[PDB]
Amino acid sequence: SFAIPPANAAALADPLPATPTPPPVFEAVSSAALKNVEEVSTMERYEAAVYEESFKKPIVCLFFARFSLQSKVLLQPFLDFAASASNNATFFLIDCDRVPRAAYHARVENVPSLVVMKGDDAFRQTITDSVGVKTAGDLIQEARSALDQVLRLDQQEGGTKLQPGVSSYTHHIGVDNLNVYRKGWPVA
Amino acid sequence: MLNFIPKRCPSVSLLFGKRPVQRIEVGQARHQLEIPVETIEKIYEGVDSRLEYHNKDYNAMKWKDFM
Amino acid sequence: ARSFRWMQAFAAVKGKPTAGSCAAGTAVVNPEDPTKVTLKGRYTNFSLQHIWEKYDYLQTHLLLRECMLSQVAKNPRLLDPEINAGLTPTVF
Amino acid sequence: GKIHGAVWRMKHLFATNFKMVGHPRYAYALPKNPLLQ
Amino acid sequence: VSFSQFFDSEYFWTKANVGPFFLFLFTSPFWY
Amino acid sequence: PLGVKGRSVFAGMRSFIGQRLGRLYDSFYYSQSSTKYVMVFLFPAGIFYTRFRADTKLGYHVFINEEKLYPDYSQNYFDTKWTNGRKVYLDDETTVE
Amino acid sequence: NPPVWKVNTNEWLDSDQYWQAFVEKHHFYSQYQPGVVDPEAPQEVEAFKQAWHSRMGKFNDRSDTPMLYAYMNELPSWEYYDLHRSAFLEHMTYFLVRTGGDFRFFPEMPPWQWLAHMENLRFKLLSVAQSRRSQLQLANLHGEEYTQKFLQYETELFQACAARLMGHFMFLCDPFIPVQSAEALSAVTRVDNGKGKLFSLGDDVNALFYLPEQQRRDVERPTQAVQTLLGHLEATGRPFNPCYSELLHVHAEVLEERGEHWLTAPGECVSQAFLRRLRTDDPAYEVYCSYFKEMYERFAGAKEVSMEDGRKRLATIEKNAQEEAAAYGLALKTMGSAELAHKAR
Amino acid sequence: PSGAYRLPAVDYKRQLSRGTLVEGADFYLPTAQEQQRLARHFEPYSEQEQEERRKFRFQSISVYLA
Amino acid sequence: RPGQGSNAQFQTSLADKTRGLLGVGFLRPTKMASFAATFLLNF
Ligand SMILES: CCCCCCCCCCCCCCCCCC(=O)OC[C@H](COP(=O)([O-])OCC(O)COP(=O)([O-])OC[C@@H](COC(=O)CCCCCCCCCCCCCCCCC)OC(=O)CCCCCCCCCCCCCCCCC)OC(=O)CCCCCCCCCCCCCCCCC
Ligand SMILES: CCCCCCCCCCCCCCCCCC(=O)OC[C@H](COP(=O)([O-])OCC(O)COP(=O)([O-])OC[C@@H](COC(=O)CCCCCCCCCCCCCCCCC)OC(=O)CCCCCCCCCCCCCCCCC)OC(=O)CCCCCCCCCCCCCCCCC
Ligand SMILES: CCCCCCCCCCCCCCCCCC(=O)OC[C@H](COP(=O)([O-])OCC(O)COP(=O)([O-])OC[C@@H](COC(=O)CCCCCCCCCCCCCCCCC)OC(=O)CCCCCCCCCCCCCCCCC)OC(=O)CCCCCCCCCCCCCCCCC
Ligand SMILES: CCCCCCCCCCCCCCCCCC(=O)OC[C@H](COP(=O)([O-])OCC[N+](C)(C)C)OC(=O)CCCCCCCCCCCCCCCCC
Ligand SMILES: CCCCCCCCCCCCCCCCCC(=O)OC[C@H](COP(=O)([O-])OCC[N+](C)(C)C)OC(=O)CCCCCCCCCCCCCCCCC
Ligand SMILES: CCCCCCCCCCCCO[C@@H]1O[C@H](CO)[C@@H](O[C@H]2O[C@H](CO)[C@@H](O)[C@H](O)[C@H]2O)[C@H](O)[C@H]1O
Ligand SMILES: CCCCCCCCCCCCO[C@@H]1O[C@H](CO)[C@@H](O[C@H]2O[C@H](CO)[C@@H](O)[C@H](O)[C@H]2O)[C@H](O)[C@H]1O
Repeated sequence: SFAIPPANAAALADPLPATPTPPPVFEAVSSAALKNVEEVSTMERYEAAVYEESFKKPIVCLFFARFSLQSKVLLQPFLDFAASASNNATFFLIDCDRVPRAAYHARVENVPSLVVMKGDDAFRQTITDSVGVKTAGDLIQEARSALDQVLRLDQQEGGTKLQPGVSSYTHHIGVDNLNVYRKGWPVA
Repeated sequence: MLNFIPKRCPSVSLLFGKRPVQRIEVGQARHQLEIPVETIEKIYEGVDSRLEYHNKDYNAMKWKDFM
Repeated sequence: ARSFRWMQAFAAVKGKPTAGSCAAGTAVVNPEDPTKVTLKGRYTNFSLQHIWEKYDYLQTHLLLRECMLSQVAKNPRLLDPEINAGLTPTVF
Repeated sequence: GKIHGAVWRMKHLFATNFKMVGHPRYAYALPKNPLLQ
Repeated sequence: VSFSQFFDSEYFWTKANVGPFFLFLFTSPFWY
Repeated sequence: PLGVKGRSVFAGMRSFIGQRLGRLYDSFYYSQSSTKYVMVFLFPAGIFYTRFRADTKLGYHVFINEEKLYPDYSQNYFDTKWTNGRKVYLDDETTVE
Repeated sequence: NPPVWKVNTNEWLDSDQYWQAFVEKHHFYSQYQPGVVDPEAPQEVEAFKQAWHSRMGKFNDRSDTPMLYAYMNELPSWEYYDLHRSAFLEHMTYFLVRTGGDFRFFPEMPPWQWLAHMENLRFKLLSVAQSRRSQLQLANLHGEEYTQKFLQYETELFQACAARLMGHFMFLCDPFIPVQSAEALSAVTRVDNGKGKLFSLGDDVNALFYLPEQQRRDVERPTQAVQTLLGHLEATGRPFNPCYSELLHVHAEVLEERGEHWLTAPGECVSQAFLRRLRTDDPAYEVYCSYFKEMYERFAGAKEVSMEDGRKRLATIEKNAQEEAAAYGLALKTMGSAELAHKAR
Repeated sequence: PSGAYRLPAVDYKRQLSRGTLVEGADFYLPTAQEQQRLARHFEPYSEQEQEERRKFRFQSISVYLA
Repeated sequence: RPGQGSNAQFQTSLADKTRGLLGVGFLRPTKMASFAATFLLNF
């Protein structure tokens, strides 16, 4: 016998509330849209991307969360990589607490996470640091390599050789059972 | 109600349109109600004659009109 | 007393429930369009709530520790009140 | 036989209600009553 | 009809008649 | 939309076999060391050997008339003593000697 | 109409096109649906759900009548942490410290690097504790409850300290540095070598803040922080116990494992980092937000005060501060827990 | 392993904690024509479909026999 | 680097890495035999 209580007002509350901002003295420290990416706020937009744009040309999605400092460190170089390679791919910026169904879809278990996607399963490569040894430059190098690889493979063999796999018949229902509604199956 | 419209032929419903009115008893108290035969005849434009049930004495309406 | 204003404020919110004792999300189907379904809540890759409900405080506790360390790297004399009060384990 | 029993009960319990034009789980799809306001 | 354009996926799954092919495939042990 | 132009059903078969083999490797990796090696190599191998030997070779039940003619099996291990009725598998070229 | 019980069933269903679809849905597309008039009804739905949960539980759960729990030598994550509560705690504190993160991102299986580091730290702690016990405990002649008590008392203590400091806006003030004595003033001025400024707030704030120069507004490494703290404590003659000191050292080590940016981003302050890493489900979220709002709007308008104007002020600040610290012991009996009270007594 | 050929599902406990689990529909309805029948209320079946269905009001004992 | 402090502690002997290659405390042929015995006895 296993159960979890359904939810609480705290859990269902806004995960991303506003916090106070300091005056321009705390900012003075020793260490002191974006026209190339798309911030995603809605699973509708995420699905549109994954099921149309990721079939046209590849996408690169950064899944972050506010509490993480590695995300803050990785944001700017990710924007530079986007400004470099937006001609060949699309670039998306996702918050896990705002759009969790996108995080469940991409099978991300730690943050920050890069996800290169093409055909929604023809090429899915997840780049992250589960240990805590890599750095932002290492992650971006791995992302560049993966993007080059997927581009080469899409050019390979007359555009084919990149066909979707298990999502052809699973529809990510074992990952997220709520896709039965999308598919129109009953739940009675 | 059911989608069972009685055939207005005299072999089934004797004396259907001999007079310009129909009558019915309604409910447990069996209240009387009189209805014009033209209001009733409007149904037999939606009636479908391929379908015949209950000793071939009742036809069926089209589902659009019935619903 | 007015210095312990904040102690009173903390003691006010003591046993208020959190997301660590329950599921982090819930589904709501649009009744007019049952194909449309929304997930209200947060992310979670966690299912040991029946254990974590007892140690829920550790996250903010360790945050407070890291911040006390940051303050003490500049001034270690902020704890002397508690040391003199005898709360910490110390061998005078 | 199971199907026969199911339909035989459906007849008696649905065909004379005036409240079940269809199933209540799909009443969202019906048109709206002009008499309610 | 050519071997290649027959065994192309689109023609194989949309326009072709794969009945004889799959019947031969099922009855392979009989022929062998 | 079934099938894609320029792609072959044989290429799709190769894709599928690759998927299946990769999944099998993943499931074997994320499994118990105590059980998987046995259940995947040692029981299949023993069953294969036994079934192949029975279905292919031909064997004989051997008896001996007298105990004085029994062999000396004291030294060799796992069989210290002769027992009559032993099943013995031989090759077709075997002679009585 | 005729009486519906006189009417033939198949004729009724041929007349009706809607309930045809209802029958096909449950008895043509399935073979196991019950022969009831309404299979879509809430009683049936909830019965199906409860049956689903009971079936899955009976199959998967660890029980006295186990179906699937069998031939278990290497356990999975959930069962491992359910049976070994000691390891769930250790594996979880390491995760939050090695990666400043939320419990919601707790990994299914940890890395072998993390496990090995845990074993090394266990070596360190058990060595120190065993040698201490060998020395002192013998010349004289349930761990779960103890750990729970220790952690509860510790979080209560740190909460009380944070409240005490927020009382005078000294809790998380950086790049400012609070000062309640001329000795501390000199000590923290030695950081910037006399450079920088000093700021004051009038007679409700019982301390004076110091701003170093922007090049020296950095945060220090946690090992350096611990060394500074301990050195000050031994200079004053109040050393911690060795077990606690080792605990601090291991905490500093796992914090060093984070790397260059261990607490703050480049253009970030410690208050912003705290509010960033703060759990949003936390009850004290609004309390901390209130405090930081007030602190920001006060420090925006804080006045500048030069050096010698403060020392004469720092004397009376020391006086009323020691008076408040004396009052603190009684104030803990007001609302602090019985543990804090008995430890103050 | 890389992770490309990972298990294409998530455990039911984790789904239950995520608020994602669905229990129902041992059966399914493949086509939207078949899904929206009980919601249309006016054409659950097209006319062609209706006349095709009218051929199977009874089982065929003749075909069974043959 | 972040993890260099931990990854410096991981330096092994030749005999250590031979023992790991062979999997002394991680294969457990006695456990394999116990599993086989229990599995056959469960028939
Ligand atoms: C894994 C999950 C589970 C998935 C299951 C999915 C469901 C589908 C499975 C198929 C369903 C049928 C299975 C029934 C149970 C099987 C037992 C059985 O019925 O047969 C017993 C019977 C033997 O039993 P017996 O007791 O000795 O009786 C002897 C009598 O003479 C008996 O002989 P007989 O005189 O009575 O004559 C009849 C006999 C005669 O049998 C024969 O003659 C066999 C030789 C026929 C050759 C015909 C020429 C074909 C040319 C090659 C075609 C390409 C094949 C490529 C490989 C297979 C592709 C599927 O055959 C039969 O009885 C009918 C069996 C064949 C029916 C057709 C089924 C074909 C398989 C279709 C599978 C499709 C989906 C699979 C799912 C894939 C996973 C996604 O079958 C056989 O004769 C042997 C089977 C063939 C083995 C040859 C292959 C060995 C592999 C090594 C060869 C080297 C090359 C390959 C190396 C690998 C490459 C890297
Ligand atoms: C020499 C040493 C010997 C030792 C072995 C050495 C290694 C050799 C190779 C492996 C041999 C062991 C094979 C064991 C496989 C079965 C049980 C198992 O262990 O799986 C655990 C393993 C892990 O399970 P899991 O982690 O708990 O769950 C993850 C899912 O499986 C993950 O699945 P998913 O989500 O990625 O995808 C869903 C999956 C579902 O897999 C499952 O999870 C359940 C599979 C159900 C198995 C039982 C089905 C039996 C049904 C009875 C058949 C009645 C047929 C009626 C026919 C009448 C028609 C006339 O779909 C499939 O791929 C299954 C396809 C096969 C089912 C065919 C059923 C008939 C439908 C026909 C469809 C048309 C053909 C395929 C079309 C595709 C394009 C070509 O399973 C898998 O990794 C995938 C399923 C395995 C499929 C078969 C793979 C090929 C095996 C080839 C056998 C040939 C052996 C002969 C060698 C030659 C000797 C001479
Ligand atoms: C030799 C083998 C036999 C032994 C093995 C037995 C295995 C089967 C076991 C079956 C057990 C069921 C038990 C009986 C059920 C009775 C209820 C019933 O059948 O409902 C009426 C039902 C009437 O159906 P209906 O609702 O009026 O619908 C008909 C439509 O109106 C007509 O229009 P339509 O549009 O629907 O279609 C027209 C036409 C044809 O469809 C078309 O539209 C045109 C296309 C037709 C061409 C296709 C050809 C068929 C296949 C090839 C045949 C040629 C030879 C192959 C050549 C090889 C290549 C060269 O329809 C048909 O031909 C119907 C096909 C018959 C299918 C039988 C249903 C059994 C389902 C399960 C079979 C299991 C097999 C496993 C599946 C996988 C196998 C790999 O009866 C039948 O049609 C089935 C006759 C079954 C007779 C089997 C005899 C068993 C006797 C059991 C009685 C109790 C035994 C006690 C003994 C003691 C004696 C006193
Ligand atoms: C011979 C006796 C068989 C009787 C028992 C089996 C049932 C009888 C029915 C035939 C069985 C086969 C049905 C196949 C259904 C799959 C169709 C399909 O499209 O799958 C996706 C594959 C993969 O497609 P794809 O991914 O490359 O590209 C398309 C992508 N989508 C789907 C998204 C559009 O399609 C194919 O390319 C053709 C596969 C079917 C042909 C292979 C038949 C398999 C049966 C043999 C099993 C062993 C395989 C190894 C054979 C080696 C030969 C030397
Ligand atoms: C008419 C016929 C009708 C019947 C249909 C006939 C066909 C289908 C019949 C199948 C039924 C039986 C299927 C049972 C399969 C049991 C096999 C099994 O699971 O193994 C036990 C292991 C044991 O795993 P486990 O012990 O961790 O967990 C098992 C279950 N519990 C938890 C309860 C103990 O299962 C696996 O994880 C591995 C299975 C996948 C691999 C299958 C073998 C092939 C391996 C090839 C790759 C080898 C890589 C080598 C690399 C070496 C370097 C690392
Ligand atoms: C409704 C859709 C139907 C689609 C599927 C159609 C299936 C077509 C295959 C069935 C046709 C016969 O199938 C075939 O029959 C013969 C005899 O029965 C079998 O042949 C086997 O038995 C016969 C008789 O002893 C032997 O001569 C032969 O050597 C042996 O291989 C084949 O093993 C089988 O493959
Ligand atoms: C991937 C391809 C796999 C396809 C499967 C091919 C079969 C694999 C097993 C081959 C094993 C061959 O091993 C060989 O088998 C035969 C038959 O048992 C034995 O041979 C024995 O029986 C045969 C038949 O009478 C005779 O040669 C002789 O009586 C005797 O030597 C050999 O002593 C053995 O060396």
